Amino acid sequence: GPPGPKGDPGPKGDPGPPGARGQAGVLGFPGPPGPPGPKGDKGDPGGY
Amino acid sequence: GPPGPKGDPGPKGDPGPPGARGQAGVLGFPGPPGPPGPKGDKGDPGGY
Amino acid sequence: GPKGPPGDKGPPGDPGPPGARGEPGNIGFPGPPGPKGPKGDPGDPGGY
Repeated sequence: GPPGPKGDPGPKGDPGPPGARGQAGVLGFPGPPGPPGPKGDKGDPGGY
Repeated sequence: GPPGPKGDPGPKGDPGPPGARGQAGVLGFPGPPGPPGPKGDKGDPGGY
Repeated sequence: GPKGPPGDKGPPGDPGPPGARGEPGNIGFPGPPGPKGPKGDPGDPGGY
């Protein structure tokens, strides 16, 4: 008998794999300066 | 005789490509404050 | 009659899902030392 017709196109492929993780973020800014030190000791008493 | 059956569906397509890279990470938090400065200089001496 | 020939290969899949966001950047360095404390007061003059 006559051959049957050609089949239909194959199915669409599966989705691709998940993407790679993003790069790590940029390093934070340095902290602020510390406080001033304490005030120095009073100078020597004057002589009499 | 009668016709043959329609052919089978074609082979499945290729998988897609990998997804896009994820977003870059958030910036680090700032560092902590620095230490205190040293204690100040002793004062100048008193006079007589 | 004989079964027909198969269909052609299907079309390709979609790109995959996006990657995860990157990790945060490192915490920044500790801040610089604060300034030296104020100099001490001068000594007072001696008594009589």
